[PDB]
Amino acid sequence: AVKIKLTRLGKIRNPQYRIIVADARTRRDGRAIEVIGRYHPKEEPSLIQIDSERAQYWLGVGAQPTEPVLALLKITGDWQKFKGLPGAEGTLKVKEPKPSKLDLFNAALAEAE
Amino acid sequence: ARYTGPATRKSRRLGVDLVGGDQSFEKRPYPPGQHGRARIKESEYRQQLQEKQKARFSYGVMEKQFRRYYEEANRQPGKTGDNLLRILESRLDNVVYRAGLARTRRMARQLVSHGHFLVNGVKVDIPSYRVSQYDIIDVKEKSLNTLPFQIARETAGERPIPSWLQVVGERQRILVHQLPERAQIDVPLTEQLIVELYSK
Amino acid sequence: ANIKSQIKRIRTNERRRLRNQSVKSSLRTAIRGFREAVDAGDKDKASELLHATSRKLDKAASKGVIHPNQAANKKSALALALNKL
RNA sequence: GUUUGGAGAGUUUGAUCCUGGCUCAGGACGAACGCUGGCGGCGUGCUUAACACAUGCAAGUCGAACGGAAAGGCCCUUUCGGGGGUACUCGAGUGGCGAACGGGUGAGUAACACGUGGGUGAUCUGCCCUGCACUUUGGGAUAAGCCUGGGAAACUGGGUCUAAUACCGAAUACACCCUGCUGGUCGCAUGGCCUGGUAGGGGAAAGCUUUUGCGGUGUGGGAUGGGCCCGCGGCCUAUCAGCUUGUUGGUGGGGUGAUGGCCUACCAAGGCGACGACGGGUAGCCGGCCUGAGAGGGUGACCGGCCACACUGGGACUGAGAUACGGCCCAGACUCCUACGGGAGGCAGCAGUGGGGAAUAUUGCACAAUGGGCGCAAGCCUGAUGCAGCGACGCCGCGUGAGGGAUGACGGCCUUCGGGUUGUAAACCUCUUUCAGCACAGACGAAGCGCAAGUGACGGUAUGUGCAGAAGAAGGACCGGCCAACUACGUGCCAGCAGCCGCGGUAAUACGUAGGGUCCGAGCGUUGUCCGGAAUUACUGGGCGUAAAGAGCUCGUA
Ligand SMILES: [Mg+2]
Ligand SMILES: [Mg+2]
Ligand SMILES: [Mg+2]
Ligand SMILES: [Mg+2]
Ligand SMILES: [Mg+2]
Ligand SMILES: [Mg+2]
Ligand SMILES: [Mg+2]
Ligand SMILES: [Mg+2]
Ligand SMILES: [Mg+2]
Ligand SMILES: [Mg+2]
Ligand SMILES: [Mg+2]
Ligand SMILES: [Mg+2]
Ligand SMILES: [Mg+2]
Ligand SMILES: [Mg+2]
Ligand SMILES: [Mg+2]
Ligand SMILES: [Mg+2]
Ligand SMILES: [Mg+2]
Ligand SMILES: [Mg+2]
Ligand SMILES: [Mg+2]
Ligand SMILES: [Mg+2]
Ligand SMILES: [Mg+2]
Ligand SMILES: [Mg+2]
Ligand SMILES: [Mg+2]
Ligand SMILES: [Mg+2]
Repeated sequence: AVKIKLTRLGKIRNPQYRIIVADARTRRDGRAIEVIGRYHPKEEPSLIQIDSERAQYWLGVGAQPTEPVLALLKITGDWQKFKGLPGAEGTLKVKEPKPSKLDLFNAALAEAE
Repeated sequence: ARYTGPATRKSRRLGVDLVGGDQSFEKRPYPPGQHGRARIKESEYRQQLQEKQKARFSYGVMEKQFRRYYEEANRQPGKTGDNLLRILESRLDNVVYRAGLARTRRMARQLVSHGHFLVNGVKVDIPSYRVSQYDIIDVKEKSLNTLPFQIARETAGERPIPSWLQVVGERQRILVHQLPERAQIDVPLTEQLIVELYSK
Repeated sequence: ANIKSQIKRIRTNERRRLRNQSVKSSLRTAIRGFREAVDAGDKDKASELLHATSRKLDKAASKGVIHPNQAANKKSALALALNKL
């Protein structure tokens, strides 16, 4: 069966995962049919991106998600949408963008002067 | 590693001021040792080599790290000599020296290494840390009243502060508006000889 | 002989070989009988045994002993032989 | 269009110019060796014997298929020796699925093996997804159990007995498979398509569960994984010129999922070769890597993709799928057991042992994370994997202190006996404790998992906050010219040095030591190996009157 898996990238103690469509038999770090997303658990909130157009196609043809990929598809709303259930908007959290560096430079200029 | 041996003998061999406040250099501007007076045969290689030695023993960078700096400078789109100089100028121990909070680049290194500075609110004790545009460098609370740093506050004036740096507060807060262009950088060295040395 | 599942599979592979061998033999006897009928020249007997052999080929493909395409090839060859002879 | 990119030096002569080889300075490594050695991050580690392998692990799982009841549990019961029931549960066994993946190695292979681009009107595809139809009806066994036989063991026979989603017969299917006739249409010749129309014959199934409920059969389409064919591309060797008779082609049969001498009978006499056939040697191939201004040269460790093999050689079986590493059968070599009749093994899985060698690690800890197998699921399994241990083996980062300190100590070493060097160096005087040390806090990786409410192997690790005190932390090579860095003493063609030219013959900047110096630094040197320099195989980019080089001269085939 063709499945949607996490493949491990990154270095020791820094697991970064790509969301890939691959045959069940293929080894984890093996050739993938498509990369449809990425998942970085070490972040807060863990980084999640999914190409929803491709996720819908692959679930349509019958790709079977793995357990963690199924959790991610529910957060993104791609699972609920594919099935017809509600919640398609999803509950995806995004990291608050840190203050821009230029603005903090202006802040320091004003503060001291 | 670091070079921790005598500092004057290096400036004496190279015939130029590295610390620039050194009385023992001006007293004996000839190279060190028994034969330091004797006539040395000229060669282009010795000239190129000594310009490299002036660079790396001014900033306190080992040859391994300095050669990586060269490759980056040559890779960068500008002219290699300007890129190399401003990369070494971006070093945090150098920025601290240019700001005035230290007496010597050796003193600047020790301070940064011992954990007295913060960059954009995060502690950095890496002397080779390269500052970028709009970096803000601050002093931790414990080291603000620290006796040599107190000296540094009321010893402002030893050297001039370059335009890309700016000390804005009595907290001794350093701002970097940009990386220095070659004109901004003022160093007793001919950079074109080092580019030629590594093209050998 | 080392792993439990393999030891069990030794027994089960043998059971299946016997089942398949028996069926294949039956098919082979049936095809042989038809061939002899066609070489004897007896259109009536040959036609009767074509139909029974053909159905036997189809049933062997249902048990998974031969591939459906192999059954089609055999059936086709027999029927062509009866039409030509 | 277009700048991002090319350095040379020594050595033939009394001297010179040229030609030309040799040698050196650079970079690289799955390295080894010598001296030396503080810490951390991230990688990496049998290159040799595809040599032989002690020991433990590396593939199981399903009671929601089944008879059952050895272990638990619960319920009777007791005399307390045991004896029943239940089926929550579960040993052994039947049955299903997995075991063909994942992991290893590079022996073989000069080949459609691999790379890249096509072809299939010549094909298969379990589990997964999504349409349609269905899931009717009977039957006979057997493992396990119990009795008993043979055997030293491995194992094995007979009787009696039981079940199923195990096995087997029939009906139905008319989507599907085979054959005959026949219509339209698209091409690329066989042909393909219209599930074309039509006649005749034929092809299946299985139940369980009471819960997020899981299944079974045929058939249409999809997705995935393949099979087979072809163009083009990447080694040395004619001191290897002919090779081939299933060999080249055809027809009738056989065979396969499929095309095809794939096989076979007959018939024709072809097919491949200086655009190197057939031989010999070597070698897994590639993305890439190293070097190089580029072109090129060399190379294929790790990581990733294909291929090949699994003690050696041969063979098939089961299955959707098999080089079937931890399957089977036979033969051989080797090891082991035996009652001498006969049996049993296979680390090129992980770890480890012996051996070979200059040289390459622990008989760790977890399934917490990611991937995989089975299960409705809870879960179980996983030496895949995530991590830990060991080796400066590599890359990168940091420390071994900072400021001040004199006409400049002692001591060492030169000397023109004036001194000069070491050297701001040291001593001393203050200043900061990074990394190590001693305390106290303490993770992220888990919008995970179980929803029963507990759950991180790494780990009380990383990282924060305190304390004490410069406190514990520098070596290696070189110093004639290339090529940065010079003097004294000791032996005097000796002992020795050396990459090349060359240095040692009682005044050596080349030998050995010392002082001083230079280049690098937790490394520094040496050896081996490849590229560069080498325009020294020259496509970019060279030559042939006399330096190496015009065939003795013609004619003429490709
Ligand atoms: Mg280093
Ligand atoms: Mg046929
Ligand atoms: Mg090996
Ligand atoms: Mg059981
Ligand atoms: Mg395998
Ligand atoms: Mg059945
Ligand atoms: Mg034929
Ligand atoms: Mg080989
Ligand atoms: Mg070149
Ligand atoms: Mg089969
Ligand atoms: Mg094995
Ligand atoms: Mg197996
Ligand atoms: Mg091993
Ligand atoms: Mg040995
Ligand atoms: Mg899992
Ligand atoms: Mg679950
Ligand atoms: Mg196990
Ligand atoms: Mg020199
Ligand atoms: Mg060349
Ligand atoms: Mg060479
Ligand atoms: Mg020439
Ligand atoms: Mg000519
Ligand atoms: Mg000549
Ligand atoms: Mg002539």
